[PDB]
Amino acid sequence: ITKDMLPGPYPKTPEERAAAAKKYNMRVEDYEPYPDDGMGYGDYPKLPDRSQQERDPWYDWDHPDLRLNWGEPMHWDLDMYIRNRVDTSPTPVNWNLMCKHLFGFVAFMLFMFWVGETYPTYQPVGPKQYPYNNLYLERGGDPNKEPEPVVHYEI
Amino acid sequence: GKRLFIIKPSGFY
Amino acid sequence: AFLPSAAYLTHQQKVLQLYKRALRHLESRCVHRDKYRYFACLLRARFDEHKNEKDMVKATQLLREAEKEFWHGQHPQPYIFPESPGGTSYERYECYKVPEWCLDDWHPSEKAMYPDYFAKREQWKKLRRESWEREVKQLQEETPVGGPRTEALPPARKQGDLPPLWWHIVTRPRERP
Amino acid sequence: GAHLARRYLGDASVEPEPLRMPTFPPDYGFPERKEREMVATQQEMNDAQLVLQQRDYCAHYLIRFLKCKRDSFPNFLACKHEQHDWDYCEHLDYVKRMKEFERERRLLQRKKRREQREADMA
Amino acid sequence: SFPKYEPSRLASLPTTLDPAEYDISSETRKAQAERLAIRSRLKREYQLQYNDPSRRGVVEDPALIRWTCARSANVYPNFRPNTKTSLLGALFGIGPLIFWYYVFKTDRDRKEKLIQEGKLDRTFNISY
Amino acid sequence: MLKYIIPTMMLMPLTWLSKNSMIWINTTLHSLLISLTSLLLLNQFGDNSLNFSLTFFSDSLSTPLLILTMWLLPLMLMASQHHLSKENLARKKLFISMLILLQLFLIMTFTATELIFFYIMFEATLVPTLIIITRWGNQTERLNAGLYFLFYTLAGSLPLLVALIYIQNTMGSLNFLILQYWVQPMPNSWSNTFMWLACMMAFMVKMPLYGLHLWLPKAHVEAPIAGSMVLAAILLKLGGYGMMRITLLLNPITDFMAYPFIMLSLWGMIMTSSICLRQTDLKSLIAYSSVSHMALVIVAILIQTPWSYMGATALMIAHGLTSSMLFCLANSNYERVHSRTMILARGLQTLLPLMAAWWLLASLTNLALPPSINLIGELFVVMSTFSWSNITIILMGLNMVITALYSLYMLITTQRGKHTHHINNILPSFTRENALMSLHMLPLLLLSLNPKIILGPLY
Amino acid sequence: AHIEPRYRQFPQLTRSQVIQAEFFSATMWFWILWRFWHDSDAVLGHFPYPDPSQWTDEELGIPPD
Amino acid sequence: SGYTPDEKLRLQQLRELRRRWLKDQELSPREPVLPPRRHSIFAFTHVLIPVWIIHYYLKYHVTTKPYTIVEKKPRIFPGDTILETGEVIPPMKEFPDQH
Amino acid sequence: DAPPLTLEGIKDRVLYVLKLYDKIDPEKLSVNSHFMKDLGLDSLDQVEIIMAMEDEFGFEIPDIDAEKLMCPQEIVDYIADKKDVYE
Amino acid sequence: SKMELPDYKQWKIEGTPLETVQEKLAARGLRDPWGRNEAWRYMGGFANNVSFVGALLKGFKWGFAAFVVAVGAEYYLES
Ligand SMILES: CCCCCCCCCCCCCCCCCC(=O)OC[C@H](COP(=O)([O-])OC[C@H](O)COP(=O)([O-])OC[C@H](COC(=O)CCCCCCCCCCCCCCCCC)OC(=O)CCCCCCCCCCCCCCCCC)OC(=O)CCCCCCCCCCCCCCCCC
Ligand SMILES: CCCCCCCCCCCCCCCCCC(=O)OC[C@H](COP(=O)([O-])OCC[N+](C)(C)C)OC(=O)CCCCCCCCCCCCCCCCC
Ligand SMILES: CCCCCCCCCCCCCCCCCC(=O)OC[C@H](COP(=O)(O)OCCN)OC(=O)CCCCCCCCCCCCCCCCC
Ligand SMILES: *C(=O)CCCCCCCCCCCCC
Repeated sequence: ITKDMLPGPYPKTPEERAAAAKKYNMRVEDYEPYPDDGMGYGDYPKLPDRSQQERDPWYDWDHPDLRLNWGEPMHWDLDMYIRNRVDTSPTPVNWNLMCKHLFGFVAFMLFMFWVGETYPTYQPVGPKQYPYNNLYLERGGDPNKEPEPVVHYEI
Repeated sequence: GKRLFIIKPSGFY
Repeated sequence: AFLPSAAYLTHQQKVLQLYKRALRHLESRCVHRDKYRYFACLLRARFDEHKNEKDMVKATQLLREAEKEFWHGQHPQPYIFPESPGGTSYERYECYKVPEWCLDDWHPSEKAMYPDYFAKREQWKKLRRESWEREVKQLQEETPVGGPRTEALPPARKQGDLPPLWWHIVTRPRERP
Repeated sequence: GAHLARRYLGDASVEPEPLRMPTFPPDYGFPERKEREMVATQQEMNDAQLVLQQRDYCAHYLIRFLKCKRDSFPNFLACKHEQHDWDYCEHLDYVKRMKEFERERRLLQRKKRREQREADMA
Repeated sequence: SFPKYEPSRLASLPTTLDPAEYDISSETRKAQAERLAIRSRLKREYQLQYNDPSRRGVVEDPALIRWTCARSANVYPNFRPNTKTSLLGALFGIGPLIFWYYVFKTDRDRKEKLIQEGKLDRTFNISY
Repeated sequence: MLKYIIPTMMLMPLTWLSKNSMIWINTTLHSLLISLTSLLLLNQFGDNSLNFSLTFFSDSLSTPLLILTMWLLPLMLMASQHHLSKENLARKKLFISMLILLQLFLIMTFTATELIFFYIMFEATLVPTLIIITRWGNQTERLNAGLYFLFYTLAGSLPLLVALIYIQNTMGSLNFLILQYWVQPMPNSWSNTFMWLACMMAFMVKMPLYGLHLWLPKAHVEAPIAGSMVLAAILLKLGGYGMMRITLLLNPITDFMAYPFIMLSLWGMIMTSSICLRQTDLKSLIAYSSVSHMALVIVAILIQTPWSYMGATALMIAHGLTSSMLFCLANSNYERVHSRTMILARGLQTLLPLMAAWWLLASLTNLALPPSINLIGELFVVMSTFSWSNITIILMGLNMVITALYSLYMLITTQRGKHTHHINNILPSFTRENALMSLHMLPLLLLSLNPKIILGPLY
Repeated sequence: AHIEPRYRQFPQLTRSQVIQAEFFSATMWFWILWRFWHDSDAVLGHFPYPDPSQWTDEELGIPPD
Repeated sequence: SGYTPDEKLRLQQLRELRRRWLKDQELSPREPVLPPRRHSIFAFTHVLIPVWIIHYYLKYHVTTKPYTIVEKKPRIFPGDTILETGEVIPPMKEFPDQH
Repeated sequence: DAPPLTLEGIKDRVLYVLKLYDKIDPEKLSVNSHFMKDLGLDSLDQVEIIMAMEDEFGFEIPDIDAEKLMCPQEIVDYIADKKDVYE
Repeated sequence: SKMELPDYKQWKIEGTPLETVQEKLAARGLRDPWGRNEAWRYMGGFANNVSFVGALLKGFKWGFAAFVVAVGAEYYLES
């Protein structure tokens, strides 16, 4: 490895763009860098932001675990778009429809738990009755004090 | 029979 | 699209890949074999109707809206074979696929445990290191200027010469080590 | 479970609120109403280490049942009679709680008919 | 007819539904042939070193070294302090610090006011 | 403390008069004997610190750092003898002399009874570390990394010199034992605000504080392995030691001067763990993990409760052992693939199973698996910061989630998956490498049995 | 002898696995019917649920005014 | 269409070499050449020695220290006789029988 | 579990599946019978033959390989190459 | 060694639901070529599998017989 195989500053002339596209081993027409807003990408290519899950699993890759080839320009977020991580693959349902159905289901279930909390079910009985003034000494009541007499009657 | 050799890394060390 | 040999997919290949994906997702939808067999013959009829279509624009349009048909009517969890990618047993045994060069780093007391295997391995290593320079000069004389156009490898042409770049295809590990 | 429909889809002015009931005095409607006698002594169910949810007015059958269950080991199918006695007396306590519910509901009916008769008269 | 698939950032558009896949025009054929040629030449350059009996080491990838040098060592020489970078450095740099500062200051002023009034129940608190 | 200073100086004629094939074995043997002898410092008492002379003493804070320091030298000699095998004999003896001399400075840095002696030894520890990084570092960036390492520390510490000489002129002494009884309250003024900054910012750089940590993922990466071991295991803990001494004098002004630095460290333990989630360099991942772990020690010293000091000294010892072992595991792969890129060598459990067991245990101690002293220090800091404010549990728990994530991501990336095909120089694990891993891990696990000797002066 | 695999047809069974499967299905139904005979109340009911509407006012204390 | 003749020839040659490799992966009848190297011992060495060790430990080092092994006191019913005292618990009051 | 495949057994099972296909008469069929040239089948028929091979042996043949297997000997050789038979 | 495969002529789809499938296909002029491949699934030992109430009531006959025997035994044991 040497100097003119390392990334450089943002390309401005078309021959600097062609030299960078040769450097990253890809076509000049397919080479797009990140836009020069000063964020610090240099001449590094903006690859189309796909996970490695979308790569062809039947192709004989140079790195079969990564679905990546030798000499291929890696994505900037290759550590992020591994198959152990963020997947961008096409989903059988639309993304917005998934988000609407999941948010509506969670919100409806929380609203109905709140309604059922506001309107609780119970049984047609009185409170459970206990001897010895609703169990005063058993519930940790001090014996120096004397509670009010809680008397329960037969029915 | 027909036992196959099992390539495994060096377990001696 | 993405192939090692070709640079693209033909229209006929796209239609066949659509037909196979449609039968597999239909089999996922139509679990029982007689019912799948019925609807698979119906799908074969739907592909045989526009089969003898010589207008490439009309065939391309029918292929495109047939892909929209397939996308609207795909099974969300289709049947995947277990060793197929996505399947429940895919790349399971890759932790047991130790490469061949790890046998070179064994201690001699465990190479003495298998004398005939390593004695038969040394002639493979010898055969490879005599085949190597001939297969390199085979590749450099057949590949055109500017590098190879496709990823296809040429076979061996003489007798006694091995095919070029054969070692990591032949000495790859098994599927059940 | 129709009383839930009578409290929610109807009015709560005639249906009892379960957290605060009895709202009526226990002598209002009872001449010389007898008390609930406690059979199990406080020290007896202290020494028996009963759960404070289980120290209700019928703890004595529970003490007899746990004594049989301890004494008939390992014959774990030997003391069904003590268990059914305790379950029967718990059933009777549950019927008493239902009587408290129905008493409060009918006295709310009495108060409703009273105020409607008063609004018709005066 | 059918509901159109709407692609998202985390759910891309399929190859089977992409309108640019079905192009038969000669510029797309030459682009795909040139991409196959680049991938094939890099493939050959890899697997000549990979299948070498004399090689015992690492077939070094200049794309990997180029990626890591872009990710770490070349970021600051390609930095320009401008509007976007300064507002993202102030928002993401001292924003959360000020936020958690006023949160923990409010919470601790409230706790100290309740403690010095004897209002915070601190009966069994002797480990601190 | 002279019975440890004199054999460490006698390691210099022991390394310069040794036979040319014996200079590793002799220094390893006699530094192991010094490390055996280090355990006499456990003569600690519940009331009094072990006070040797007018110059040296050792409480229960300096004692575990001393035993870890005297234990680290043979392990640095074991780690650094393979990549310095082809070195000149004189330059090899110079490397061993720099290691021995750094230990010599550290063992009388932690025992300094008087604070300007602590400052002289504390800033004396720059020079062998600087020589090790800028001389036996591997890549081009070692010179720039030595510049950052030198000029953050001296920029922080030269106000500390003026602060300590001011305390010497005001109190009359910088003896820490006298200042335990002549400490006066430090009230609110701007003079005392900059007094607090001058006493604290040097140690904030040495921990490192978030925002001042930029010397560290270049000095810890561009050093050799012995430099990385000593920098991760002892030289970050010089800062926490100096904080726990010097915050005796800074009360009650610390009770509101601590807020910006508590915010910086509570947010830096989130941000540096997030940085660890996206590192391509394995050695830099371990560097930012060290920043993430020392942020909690900074918070624990600044809230200055007893549980916080106990957890901070336990976490300092635990992190010294764990981070030294993580750097040694990273070196064990770097000596095979010759690259610090973490994604390059994959699937290494298929090739090196016992070395992958060492990776597993160091990643479990990194994520603070109970009952390790990692979890003991982590847990006591979380208890004390919860008693400080109840809302800090959000940041502590989110840090623990990200810590488990990058620890097991490191493990899965280097050890699991399909192995890299084009790499075929993966040798089996040498006995030196596995012995180095075990001499890190086995004391770290045995300290879970009797953890009271690493819980500081106020256990 | 072990089992030899067959092709496109019903596999070879052992007598032991068939009699064990039949014995444990018979044990399941014997236990279900036996416990339903002896208990019969954990499914259908232990005690008769009383009707509060059929309760008189004298036992509940409802004075008529 | 299928393969080219070059692809079939290459697959044939690679197939022959692969099958030779896999046939060479078989063992010899002499391999692996190895270097030259009580019925109820489980219930002794894994129970009867640990019950001895743990009972010695618990009896003379754990129960010798206070509140290490603390036990919930035994449950006392009406009708029981205390072993430590000889005291007989008086029974319950006679039930107002219900059925 | 999983008894090993032989080339004899794979060839017998492949010809067994193709003899149970109504567009191929069994008396013409051999291992070199090209499906389009000799047996006169469609490419849809070849896709269905590959899917029957997948349903027979329990693994997926990818389409870059499925478009090229145009005689039963090629199919048996591919299943040998992906199952590593005659070890 | 040699696993001998059965006859391919014996798997004819007459008497199977494949016959009903081919009838409902031949109603519109379609014909199924893979029915004999699927024909082994519905013939021989795998033909006439039980229902779900036949699946739950496995061992009901011997279990109910044992229940009759045990109830008779306890009725003869109390006396
Ligand atoms: C003072 C006297 C002390 C005596 C007791 C000692 C107490 C423990 C000390 C340390 C024990 C661990 C060290 C050995 C493991 C590391 C090396 C290794 O991989 O060996 C595998 C190897 C066998 O494997 P192999 O198949 O041949 O090869 C490896 C494989 O290739 C691939 O390997 P693998 O992945 O298949 O196998 C690795 C496996 C992988 O499994 C795991 O990683 C799972 C472990 C985590 C989950 C389970 C544990 C959770 C925590 C609960 C336990 C602690 C508390 C329990 C108490 C009750 C609750 C309070 O890990 C283990 O099997 C380890 C078992 C012991 C686990 C201890 C905790 C380690 C987890 C990380 C820290 C957790 C907190 C600290 C706990 C400290 C406790 C003292 O072991 C050996 O050959 C043993 C060598 C000698 C070991 C000596 C250890 C003590 C040395 C101390 C010397 C000085 C004092 C004198 C006493 C000497 C006593 C013998
Ligand atoms: C890591 C890099 C940054 C390091 C930052 C270090 C801390 C930042 C603040 C340091 C202030 C200077 C040392 C103060 C020592 C205090 C001693 C004392 O007695 O104080 C009370 C004395 C009080 O005066 P006095 O002691 O004469 O009077 C007696 C006390 N009274 C007033 C009550 C009667 O304070 C001072 O005299 C001035 C203190 C502030 C000095 C400000 C100048 C320095 C500005 C900041 C520079 C920071 C580094 C910049 C360069 C970085 C690298 C490029
Ligand atoms: C009483 C209260 C009850 C409250 C209940 C609800 C509370 C929690 C709400 C949800 C928050 C957690 C869930 C979101 C994160 C989920 C991350 C995850 O699971 O990642 C898995 C993902 C791969 O998953 P999958 O797609 O299934 O893979 C199939 C094969 N490719 O793997 C990857 O992509 C790899 C990801 C690695 C990096 C992870 C980065 C995200 C970390 C999130 C931290 C969240 C911290 C929360 C702190 C809370 C404090 C109060
Ligand atoms: C009133 O109905 C009291 C019972 C509890 C609330 C209603 C519960 C309804 C669901 C259970 C019965 C379902 C009958 C099919």
